Amino acid sequence: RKKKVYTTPKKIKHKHRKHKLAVLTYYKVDNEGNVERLRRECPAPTCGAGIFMANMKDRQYCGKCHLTLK
Amino acid sequence: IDIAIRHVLMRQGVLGIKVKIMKDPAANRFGPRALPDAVKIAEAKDEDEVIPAPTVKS
RNA sequence: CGGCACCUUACGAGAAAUCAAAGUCUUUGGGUUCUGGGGGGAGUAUGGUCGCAAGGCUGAAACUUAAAGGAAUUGACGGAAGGGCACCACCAGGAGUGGAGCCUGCGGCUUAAUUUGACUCAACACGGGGAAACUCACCAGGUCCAGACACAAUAAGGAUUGACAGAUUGAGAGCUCUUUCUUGAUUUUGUGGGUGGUGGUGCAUGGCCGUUCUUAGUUGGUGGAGUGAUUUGUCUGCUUAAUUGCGAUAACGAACGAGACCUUAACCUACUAAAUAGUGCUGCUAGCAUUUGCUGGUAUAGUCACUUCUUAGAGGGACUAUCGAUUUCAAGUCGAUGGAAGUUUGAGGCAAUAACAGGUCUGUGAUGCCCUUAGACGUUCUGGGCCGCACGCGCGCUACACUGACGGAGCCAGCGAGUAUAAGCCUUGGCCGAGAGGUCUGGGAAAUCUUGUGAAACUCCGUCGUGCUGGGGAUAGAGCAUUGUAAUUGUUGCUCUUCAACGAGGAAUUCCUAGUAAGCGCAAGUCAUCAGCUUGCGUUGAUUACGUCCCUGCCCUUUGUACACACCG
Ligand SMILES: [Zn+2]
Repeated sequence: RKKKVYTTPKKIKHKHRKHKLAVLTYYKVDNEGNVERLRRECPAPTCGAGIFMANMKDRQYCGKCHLTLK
Repeated sequence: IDIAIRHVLMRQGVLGIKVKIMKDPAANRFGPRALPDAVKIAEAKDEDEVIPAPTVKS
């Protein structure tokens, strides 16, 4: 019974930020060597080896179990 | 009296129906077998012959 | 004989109304004059003729139209008549309302929204609509897809979802923005397809409800009338609550509705039983007089009896019964007698033929169509609203004092409701609190306990003493609790204080005939809290009629109609 008129601008939903081969960054391969594991995979009892923290500013986080260090 | 109302789906709208059906009172086996005002008179047993004064000993 | 006519019947005529002529007319012919060929245009134009004129007489066509019209029938309507019924009419009364404040609703006004439906009865304490949140449909803000399914796009070198720190936001919404983490083919884009709406359309509908009208009305079978649609039955009179009966009768006998029927109230010492009801005895016990008497408690073993009262199941009981009258002596009615009941025994439930532009898409996963459908009119959550106030109106409650206020003392009803791992019911009994309220136990899933819901009017005893008084509790402040996340626009209560109009209500108008009206309280509902409201129940309990058509309304008949979409024609 009233034509809904807006004032605030349209808000746009977040799009998951895409990267090319994010798997590459977590490791360094050494000739005649083995895995590096440079991103400090989570040692919590919930998630085991192979999936890593997030080297943010002053914190390191993994989305699967919510915690940050330092 | 038992009734059943249904709305049969038409493309143009709703068509409601009612069906009212009576079992015959003589066909009832559970409640009353007739109407409240149904008065059924039995027929006369008269028109017999009476003789003056005998005695019947069996 | 002539006339003006009238009454009955219809051999006969007619479409019928009707007609002794409108008969002797498809069985068509006594003589003769005049006029008409669907409705309009139009008795108009023009010409002619008569007239002082007004006009008279004669008198078209173009064009336009599918009808106009006659008689009768059913209905509808009538500012027509005649009857009937009715406390949604009156008589005689009672109680009021309408005058003050206040709760609530309507319109109006304001508003950010003050959502809206409804306006004579049949709108306005109605939507069970007593709205903090939710309801909510509104307003200012913010999320979610909870967009199924077939495709085209993208996608493993990842289609994309969840997200720690900060920023922002009302928000500790990863809603978003910097942050680069994290799961992995569920899934991201466009279309088709949808899905959902307290969105519009109740004047597109269903269903339900209200109204006609709970009035008493409605219909066919055979027969009679009429060419027929239809009519009679289905009606002058009396009677009844009543189309219900008597009675009269071209009708006879039936069906629906009414009445019958069902639920509830009254009777049952007559049956059937009841420790979840009571009583009397008997024990065990307590008080007072001592008469052996009178009042309690206890007895789920006193291993008592009984159903009078309490409960319900099988029944009986009333059918105007008997008698006087009145009347058609009929249907009935009025006075007495008995009876539990003699008003339809009381009160309700159900309730006909078709119908209404009565109300509701704001109850439904009930729907057709229009709109939207991802920045959603879906949804969710935040803050506000329905309450908002110069105003008119309605349903009501307090009251206007003394048949009364309080303060003591007496102390009697009935309908009902109730929980377990909940998310909290009724809540006793005890213990605190002036109160409201607080604490600890128990019982009851239920004639057990809440609860004898020990209610108020009322009864008795004193204070007040006609004063706006101590009748009334509006306006307003402070403090104390409960309810709920959240009480501010005071939820609600309590304590103190504040001491408003109101001194009986103009014009109008409402309800009502016996446990009725009027007072007086209690329960269930909407409920986390809130009842001045309804729905029920019970206490006390009347005045006057038991008649009428004067007002009103409706029904029926007669009547009128150019209406039938039916006078809102
Ligand atoms: Zn981890």
